[PDB]
Amino acid sequence: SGFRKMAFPSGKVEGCMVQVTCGTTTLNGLWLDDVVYCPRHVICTSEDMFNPNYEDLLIRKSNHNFLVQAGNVQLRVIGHSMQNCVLKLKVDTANPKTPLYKFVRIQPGQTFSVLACYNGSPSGVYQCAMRPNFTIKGSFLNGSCGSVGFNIDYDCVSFCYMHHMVLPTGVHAGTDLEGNFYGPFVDRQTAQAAGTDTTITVNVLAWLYAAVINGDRWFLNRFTTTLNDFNLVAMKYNYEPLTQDHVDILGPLSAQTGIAVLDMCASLKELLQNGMNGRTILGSALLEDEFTPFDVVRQCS
Amino acid sequence: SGFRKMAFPSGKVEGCMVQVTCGTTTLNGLWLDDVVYCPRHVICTSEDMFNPNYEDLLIRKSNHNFLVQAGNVQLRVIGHSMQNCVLKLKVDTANPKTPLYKFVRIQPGQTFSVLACYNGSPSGVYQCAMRPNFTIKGSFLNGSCGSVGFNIDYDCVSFCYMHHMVLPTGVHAGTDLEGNFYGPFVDRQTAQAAGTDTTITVNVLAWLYAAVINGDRWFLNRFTTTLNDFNLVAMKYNYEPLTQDHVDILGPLSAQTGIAVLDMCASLKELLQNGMNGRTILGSALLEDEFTPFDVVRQCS
Ligand SMILES: *C[C@H]1C(=O)[C@]23[C@H](O)[C@H]1CC[C@H]2[C@@]12CO[C@]3(O)[C@@H](O)[C@@H]1C(C)(C)CC[C@@H]2O
Ligand SMILES: *C[C@H]1C(=O)[C@]23[C@H](O)[C@H]1CC[C@H]2[C@@]12CO[C@]3(O)[C@@H](O)[C@@H]1C(C)(C)CC[C@@H]2O
Repeated sequence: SGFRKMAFPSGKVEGCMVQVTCGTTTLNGLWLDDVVYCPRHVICTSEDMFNPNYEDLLIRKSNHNFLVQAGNVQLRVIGHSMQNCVLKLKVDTANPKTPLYKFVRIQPGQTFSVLACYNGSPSGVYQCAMRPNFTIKGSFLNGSCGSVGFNIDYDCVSFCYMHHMVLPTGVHAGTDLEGNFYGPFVDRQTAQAAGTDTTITVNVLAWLYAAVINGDRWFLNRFTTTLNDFNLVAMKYNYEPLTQDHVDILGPLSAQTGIAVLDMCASLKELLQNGMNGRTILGSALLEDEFTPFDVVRQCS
Repeated sequence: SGFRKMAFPSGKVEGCMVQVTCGTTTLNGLWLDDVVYCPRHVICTSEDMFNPNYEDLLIRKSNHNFLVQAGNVQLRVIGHSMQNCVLKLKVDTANPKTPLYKFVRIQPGQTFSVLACYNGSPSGVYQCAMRPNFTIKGSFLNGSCGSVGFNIDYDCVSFCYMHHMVLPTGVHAGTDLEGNFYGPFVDRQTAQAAGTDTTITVNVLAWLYAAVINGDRWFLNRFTTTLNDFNLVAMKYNYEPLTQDHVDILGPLSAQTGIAVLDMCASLKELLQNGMNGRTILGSALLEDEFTPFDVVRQCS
């Protein structure tokens, strides 16, 4: 028994976090080999943020206007460029703590860990999901901008996220490590509203599989259903449609539990139409959608 | 906005995790300076666990019967002793990655991060609370025994927990780093049932303060109450009694929000007697008790 939202161990990323200052603005950067990555709005004043012309603003910056601090060591900047919405600062020292790594752009619904940092210093780690509307429900006060999200496979860190903005709703928007935003958001202080935040159906089903593996079976019901009939119900409840790809990703969990995916869909259906009547699943009074099928296999096999 | 259960960055502890084998039993150990700490039941066979005589079982073990592996480096054991329920293995090398650290014994209700490990390898990090019945609702399959729980203050790791057992209920029991169990549990495969798992009232109140800080105010009601009158209600709902010490620990949150502790207690009361009628607080459909007052200050000031 025992199922926890778990984040990845953060040590490999802790060794890459640095502080980046340009003028009076400071935020977090990511130091890998001899490049530091950070949000380009590090070059903006609070007044620039309303309508930045990043090209024009960057023209007025030289290598020596970028202060990069790694602990107490200060790094010498020998070059700078803009890639989409990320600033790349070339430094004269390769990070000795650079882990094996790749830059990946994740899909909505996939999960990752964020190492929340302030002024280059790691403060906390938590697990979250890329919401279907490409927002992240983070924990970030002023100063965590530039914090990164990642997954770890064996000894390789896949960086998938860099926090750039807090929207007026308080939710977060960011980019991949090539500087391309997830979703329609931009690095400007302007009206930016996110679409409907739907529930990640394939993740909810994975979590129901984890509940069964852990002894929570009360919601296991006696009906089955069809993919079209289920999506009919899912659409009404602002759940993402389930595809056959999702059914196939759930394959290993159906095999471990002997519960067919459509049977699980019919129990989910009943839960969406009836509620939980005051009972809990895995200690939660709502359906949880920040576990992917792989996360469940990771923690339940 | 934004409030997440956050764990501490784990890197300082990742550098201390090792694998400890005695005969055919392997588990996680903690390498600090030139001592490795691990559950003494590493010396037990599956059959020894029903009624171990640890003194007699340890007599039959020499330094060379303890295999300690740190990554691919194997450490030379030059001594061994038993301290309560923890085995201490003296090795000939001080861990170069030893962080500043202390051993502390925490109170029920306090929180800490667990770095779940398997065979010496970090696999995940999560935040939890010492339950008032001295259990931990962990995520630990066979092999995570010896995983440790910790808090970090600046650059100092306070180790407070070592996972030793899974009880028949699936919940976890462990020791502090001096080898003394939290609660009445013992390192033996026998009937062991935990007491009532009450809710940590002072933590629930801290979390309600975090909700107010984050804009969730619907539960803020118009009543007040008294400490005796509140504990009357808390006892009925298997909530821990609130003391004046708890009121004083909540002092900074009452000051930040302008909401008197007894006012918050009266809103909690109303929630315990009425439920939440289907609405949520900070995205949760139940009251959350794994945030201490300090955790909330950490993430909300
Ligand atoms: C790093 C982000 C952040 O903290 C910002 C923005 O969302 C983004 C860059 C600029 C930051 C602000 C504007 O809104 C923020 O949410 C906010 O935290 C910052 C304040 C505190 C308002 C100061 C100005 C700055 O431009
Ligand atoms: C490390 C713990 C663990 O995994 C144990 C016990 O709770 C404790 C030491 C011994 C382990 C067992 C007995 O119960 C466990 O929960 C279980 O995981 C172990 C099995 C798999 C049953 C094998 C025997 C061993 O003694």
